[PDB]
Amino acid sequence: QASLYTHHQYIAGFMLCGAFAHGAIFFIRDYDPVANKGNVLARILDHKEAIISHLSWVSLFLGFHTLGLYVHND
Amino acid sequence: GPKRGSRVKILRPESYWYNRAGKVVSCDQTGIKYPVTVRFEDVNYAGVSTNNFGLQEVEEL
Amino acid sequence: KVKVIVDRNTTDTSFEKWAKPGHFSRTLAKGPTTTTWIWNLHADAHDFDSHTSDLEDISRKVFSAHFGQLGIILIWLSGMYFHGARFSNYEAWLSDPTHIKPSAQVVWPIVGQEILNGDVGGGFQGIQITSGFFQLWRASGITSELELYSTALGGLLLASAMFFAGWFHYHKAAPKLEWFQNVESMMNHHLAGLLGLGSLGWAGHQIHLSIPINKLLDAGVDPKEIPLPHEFLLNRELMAGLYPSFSAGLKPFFTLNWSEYSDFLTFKGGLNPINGGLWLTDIAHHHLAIAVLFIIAGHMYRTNWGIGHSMKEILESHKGPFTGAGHQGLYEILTNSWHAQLAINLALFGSLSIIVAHHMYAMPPYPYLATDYGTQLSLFTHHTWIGGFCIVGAGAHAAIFMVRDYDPTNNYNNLLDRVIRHRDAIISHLNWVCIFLGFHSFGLYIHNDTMSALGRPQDMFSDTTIQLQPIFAQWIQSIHYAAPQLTAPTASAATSLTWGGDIVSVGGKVAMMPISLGTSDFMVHHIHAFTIHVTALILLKGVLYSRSSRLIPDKANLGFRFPCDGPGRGGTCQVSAWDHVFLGLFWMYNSLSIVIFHFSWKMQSDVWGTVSESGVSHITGGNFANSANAINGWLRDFLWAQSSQVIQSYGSALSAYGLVFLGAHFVWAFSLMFLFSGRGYWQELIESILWAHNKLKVAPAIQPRALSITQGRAVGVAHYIFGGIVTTWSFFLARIIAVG
Amino acid sequence: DIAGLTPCSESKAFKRRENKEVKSLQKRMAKYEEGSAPALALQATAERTQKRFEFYGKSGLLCGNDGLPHLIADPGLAFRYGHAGDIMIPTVLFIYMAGYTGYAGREYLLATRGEKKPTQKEIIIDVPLALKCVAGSAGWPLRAFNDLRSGSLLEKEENITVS
Amino acid sequence: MQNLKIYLSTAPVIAFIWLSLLSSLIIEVNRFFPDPLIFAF
Amino acid sequence: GDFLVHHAIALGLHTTTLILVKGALDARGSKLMPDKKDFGYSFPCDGPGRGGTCDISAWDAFYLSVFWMLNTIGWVTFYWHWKHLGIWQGNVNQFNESSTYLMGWLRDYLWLNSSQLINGYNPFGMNSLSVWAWMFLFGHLVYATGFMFLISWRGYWQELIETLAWAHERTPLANLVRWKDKPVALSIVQARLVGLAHFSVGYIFTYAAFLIASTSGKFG
Amino acid sequence: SHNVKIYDTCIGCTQCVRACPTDVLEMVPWDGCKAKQIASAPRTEDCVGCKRCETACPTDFLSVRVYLGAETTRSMGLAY
Ligand code: CLA
Ligand code: CLA
Ligand code: CLA
Ligand code: CLA
Ligand SMILES: CC1=CCCC(C)(C)[C@H]1/C=C/C(C)=C/C=C/C(C)=C/C=C/C=C(C)/C=C/C=C(C)/C=C/C1=C(C)CCCC1(C)C
Ligand code: SF4
Ligand code: SF4
Ligand code: SF4
Repeated sequence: QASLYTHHQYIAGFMLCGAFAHGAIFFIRDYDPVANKGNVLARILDHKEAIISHLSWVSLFLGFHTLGLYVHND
Repeated sequence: GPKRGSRVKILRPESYWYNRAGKVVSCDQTGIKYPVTVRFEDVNYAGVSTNNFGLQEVEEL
Repeated sequence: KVKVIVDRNTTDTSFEKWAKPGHFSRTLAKGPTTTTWIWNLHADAHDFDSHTSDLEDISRKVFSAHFGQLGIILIWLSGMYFHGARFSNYEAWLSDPTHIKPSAQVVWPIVGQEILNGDVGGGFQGIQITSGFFQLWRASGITSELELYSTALGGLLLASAMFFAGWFHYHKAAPKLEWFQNVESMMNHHLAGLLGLGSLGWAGHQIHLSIPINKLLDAGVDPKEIPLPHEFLLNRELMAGLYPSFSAGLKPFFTLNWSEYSDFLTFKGGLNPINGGLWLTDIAHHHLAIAVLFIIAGHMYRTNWGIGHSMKEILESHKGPFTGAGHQGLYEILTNSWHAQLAINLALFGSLSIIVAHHMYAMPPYPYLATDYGTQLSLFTHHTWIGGFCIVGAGAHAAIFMVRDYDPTNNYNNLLDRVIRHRDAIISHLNWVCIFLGFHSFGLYIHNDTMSALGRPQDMFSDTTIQLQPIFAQWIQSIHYAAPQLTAPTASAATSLTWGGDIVSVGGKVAMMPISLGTSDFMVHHIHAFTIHVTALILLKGVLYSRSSRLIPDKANLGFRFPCDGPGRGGTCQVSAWDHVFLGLFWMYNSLSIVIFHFSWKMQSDVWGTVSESGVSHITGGNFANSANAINGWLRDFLWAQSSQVIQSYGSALSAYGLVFLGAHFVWAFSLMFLFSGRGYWQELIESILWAHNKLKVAPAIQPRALSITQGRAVGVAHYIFGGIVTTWSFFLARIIAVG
Repeated sequence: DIAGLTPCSESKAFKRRENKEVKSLQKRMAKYEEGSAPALALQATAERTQKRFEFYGKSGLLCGNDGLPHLIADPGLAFRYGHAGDIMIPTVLFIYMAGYTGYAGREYLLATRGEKKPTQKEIIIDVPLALKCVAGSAGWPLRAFNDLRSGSLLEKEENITVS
Repeated sequence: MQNLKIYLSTAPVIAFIWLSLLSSLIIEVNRFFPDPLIFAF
Repeated sequence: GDFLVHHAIALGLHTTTLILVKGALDARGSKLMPDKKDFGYSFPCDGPGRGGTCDISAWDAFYLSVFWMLNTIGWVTFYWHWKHLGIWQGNVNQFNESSTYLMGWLRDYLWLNSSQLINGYNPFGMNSLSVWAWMFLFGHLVYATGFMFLISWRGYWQELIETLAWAHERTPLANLVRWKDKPVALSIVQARLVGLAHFSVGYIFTYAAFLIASTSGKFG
Repeated sequence: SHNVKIYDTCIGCTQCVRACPTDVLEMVPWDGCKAKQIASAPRTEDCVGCKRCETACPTDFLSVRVYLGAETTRSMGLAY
């Protein structure tokens, strides 16, 4: 079981990190802002920071507090 | 057209001052592509405090 | 010619310029535009070549600031004696040293941290001490607590004299250039004045204090009956009882028969098998013998009177056929530039520390350093690292001289010149020597690793298997144990016991026994050699290619410290001469770290542990030459095995090592963030967060900018080394403080 | 009780956990005759430690099998079943602790904003102007709502974006 | 005294002084009110 | 212990997305360099101008995700393993007691498991885990090799090859034997890619050996 | 060979042309400029890629942008 459960977690990790890479290669090349004007893809690029900034809050919240508790418990 | 010293907002898409207020230091009476010259209290990444713009971009407030 | 020649009221002592940060360099005085101005301030604060030009302004700032460091060191020494005064158990240690463990620091009770106070001895609770003050203070004949307060105050008093000297010699009376240009005076004085007199002065302390006192102690008296120090030099008949030759007075010194003093001035060698230290009679005969020799050596430079050498003649009169003009340029380099004279100093004065780490180890010159193993270990690891950094200092500042202070017009067809010219040969050969040792030094473990795991022990280089033995090193130890016969006719015995001598015990502990050099000892030194070469490759390459390399012809004009030139040419990333010091610190770190793991677990294997009478069972039971041949046994027998002391401690006295142990992992792993990442990703991300603060109108007026390239590289090395050294600090102490 | 837990006062391993510490502590202080402060310092900690046990048992924390007191997040659980002091009360304390310094940082940047050069005003604080803000920041919840509804909290749409 | 104040108003000074006022306070709150897990008192 | 870990897991999922969600949205452009649409996809940098752009691209953004991918998966596969170990070994108290503080992870899960693995190559003899005893070392040495590529950047090595291509060129008996393709320090992006390969190949083989040979040594 | 191309935004400061270690950029006279001067890149051959140009542009967003192409004997700057 161990040799399996780890296999499908790692092999699931790489695949998502590739899902986003080709997500970038999309935006870097074959995305067209003209035909997409006002679409749902263009609305996201319209607010980049909100998505970027809030992931930066959640990742810090879990950052300080999760580590902050392990250190306190230590 | 636009006059010196009067405040401005800049709509130029690629810029560090895009949608940021600035004060015209000089406006040329000429046919220059980019006549107007603004000045910003803020600093660019390059350390640049001033730049030239086109009339179609600068808008005075 | 040699005069005092000082200015007056040069600067103005006031706070005017404290309120104006960055006042020194013309670029910083303009106040922060961005957040980097906060960082660019600190890196430029002590760089005095950016501040100013002339050597009058630079040197004054340099000289006046040495008083600062000395004013800090003395507040430090004062503090260490004070905590010996009030908070130490010293008296209790002083009476029963073979048992009580040394302690000074005491922890306030709050926040449940008073558990850090360990039960130690003398009815006391506090932190262990690995520093070794107690085993110095015994050798200085300091008994009561009053001597310590007198040093604490006297040390803290003279510290205040230094800062005044610092103030006085920059603001008020500042020497001129010509004064700092006198080397031959300066060298007559330092060599005779500091080291010559400073040895006599100390040779006069030992004779009238330590020698008498440390005889009354190991004779079995205790500090309660010991006469006060001023009793010794103010009473002859008291002193003459200890050593009868004081009844002879100063006549034997003047009547020119010194064999008279053979009682209190000896030549012995070997360890005193009571305290374990070196016999303290000859240490006085040591400093005395040196002091006489330094004062001699301080007279070889002429100053006013036309007796003694000059420098410029000594150098410029050496010209070989191979070397062209020899040394004609070196004099006006070393008197006209600090970084040149700093690289030379940090070179030796760095590696001198590492040399000390062997001697204080191999022949401990203190009473009872043996019975405390944590102190001998903590002082072998300490001085190596401190000697390790100060070597990389030589690598960094020699590169600073090239880039900045170096001009061709002075040295043409010089020894410096002719080196820059063939540099491609030097670096190339050194680069081959490393690859050579790379496979031979290291690779032989991989053979030993593999041949093990394939179940063929007949192969792995070992003692039973293929013999690789340090012939020469073994052969050296032969001479020195045969030395006190003919090559050393007047002696008690050999210098130290690591040679072919016999074991020595105190308190049921092994002071020092001999050390045997086997195959596993052979294989390691070549790994020491492998690292020491590779880390020379990196620093030398930094010096020779600092000016300009074959691929970047202008490199000097880009400064000492710069990021890449281009992304072009396949990228120039990290080509500068600040960046070869970046790289040298990971090889320094690596080089020295294994120097220790060689030491620590050789010394536990083949020396330390309790004297068992029969068997002399060591700490690890004497597994090294068998235990570690391959990298196999370095995980198991060393890191894994040895680290079961630090991990099991929580709720114990040494538990603070268990926290730091992990805490040094976190800071190390944290470093990788700054080394692996790159700026432009971090500057893009900050662009987003500003949108958040803007949206809330909280935007600061000092614009956040991500760390500069070389900034992120420095803070990357800062932690990688920091977090990595603090582990071994916590790993050693928790180990031995429990075991030793 | 709750979540298969028990109040620490009626726990058992918790009572081991309290009375195993004093034993290991007192057997240690038998090495110091009472004329030594270490006999006093260890004594004072054993009496200090027992105080907290009678405190944790009294206050009603929930110790699981291990005997170590746990907490409970949900308001509907903490509140109704009586112990909210674990988070639910101090989660209010913190916000007023954190927002206070949070909102006191926003006014200072406002007050120091309009000037000749706000930059030097960020390095070197004028503590009086910072004190007037530290004072003014109190009751920020009511002063945040008002900058919220008046429309003065946000900077609206003159922010800068990229593409 | 003019310029001594302006220096004492620099960023790192207050950063030291004012944290050492919290640090001290938060230390002594634990001196009189030890071991505060939950707000129960 | 179950509680505190699921936040680390939750942490790892955000900072992995945070990187990747950034690289996608800034692939088009950001305030620093708003040409990246037309400058290519994977490119080393815009040069040390206007603040010294580095990793400015969207490949370098992805590049940084892997390092977090290998944590948030490492935390999982750890947290899965040592909750189960206790359950396979018949005791729930090794985890939920020592799972809270970070030392048990090191002191209990790592310390006990390592005892069986390191005895494979033992100079006393080969265990049946000597297969994994070796590889567990092969796992580190690759991981450790991976730092040489990630840390040391190119310009240092390009000046070193210069000295060698000079020596081989002017040395005797090797004059006669020369290269067709002039050797050069490999490209900026090429190294990071090579670097992250070693990092992963080493990151996997250690935990692949530790996991298998812990449960093969004990058998739960 | 690298690509280097120049834009309307030039002030003609010459500060690029002073930078190129291979002397690619060369100032061509022009009209619409304030100083009536515009850079230009006759040699895309010898652009090494230093991007010392792009650092020197006083313009807000650059008047020159070097687009790295393939890399030849020259554009690798080989002494070998
Ligand atoms: C079915 C899935 C799938 C498919 C069809 C593609 C297809 C593509 N990807 Mg992609 N990718 C995927 C999954 C996939 N990817 C995943 C899961 C990730 C995350 C890891 C990525 C990350 C990724 C990046 C970052 C990039 C691509 C690129 C590309 C394009 C060119 C690939 C190339 O040049 O490879 C050629 C072949 C190689 C490069 C082989 C290199 C070997 C690699 C480094 C592995 C070496 C480690 C090795 C296994 C160790 C052996 C161990 C042993 C010794 C013990 C192509 C369209 C590239 C692109 O389009 O750029 C414009 C690009 O930059 N992809
Ligand atoms: C016998 C004469 C003598 C002695 C003992 C010293 C001693 C010293 N010099 Mg020195 N010097 C001398 C003559 C002398 N100098 C002359 C004639 C010149 C002119 C060329 C210099 C120029 C000079 C420079 C340029 C520098 C020194 C430095 C030093 C210090 C060495 C650094 C160190 O680790 O100190 C170890 C420190 C101790 C062991 C503590 C003892 C210190 C006490 C105060 C003794 C100092 C006596 C000294 C001669 C001053 C006495 C006169 C004064 C009180 C009026 C040391 C205090 C370096 C230094 O530290 O700068 C400050 C340095 O950079 N000297
Ligand atoms: C464990 C990680 C690791 C390893 C193995 C190396 C290895 C090396 N580094 Mg290093 N380096 C590292 C981490 C590492 N580095 C890190 C983290 C940094 C960051 C600061 C650096 C920074 C650095 C610098 C700055 C320099 C080096 C240099 C060197 C080389 C020294 C010459 C040598 O020993 O070659 C001998 C090879 C070995 C010891 C590897 C052992 C492998 C065995 C013996 C051979 C295998 C046999 C066979 C081929 C198997 C393959 C067959 C298969 C294909 C079927 C060597 C290639 C120096 C250099 O190149 O100049 C000499 C140099 O200047 N490195
Ligand atoms: C006092 C001013 C102030 C204010 C009002 C804010 C407000 C905000 N910051 Mg923030 N920040 C500040 C200072 C401030 N920050 C400083 C000084 C730094 C670092 C140099 C940061 C670094 C930072 C990052 C990296 C992030 C934020 C984020 C946020 C937002 C979410 C709040 C949060 O979780 O932050 C948590 C806060 C931190 C992690 C660090 C704050 C440390 C303290 C508060 C700074 C010291 C304040 C200062 C000394 C006050 C002086 C008062 C005196 C002059 C009167 C919010 C808009 C996050 C965001 O955008 O999400 C929406 C985010 O990702 N900030
Ligand atoms: C960045 C990028 C480039 C350009 C285009 C592109 C679309 C590729 C874009 C996006 C890339 C990627 C990979 C985006 C998203 C990835 C991820 C993490 C997708 C995962 C989504 C998870 C989802 C829905 C889960 C939904 C809810 C679930 C299961 C649970 C349902 C249920 C509950 C909770 C209780 C049980 C019963 C029931 C009702 C079924
Ligand atoms: S990216 Fe960082 S490293 Fe690569 S070139 Fe530009 S600056 Fe040098
Ligand atoms: S390119 Fe930039 S620098 Fe060269 S001239 Fe036009 S503006 Fe001046
Ligand atoms: S990059 Fe190409 S163009 Fe820009 S300076 Fe270097 S060589 Fe001249």
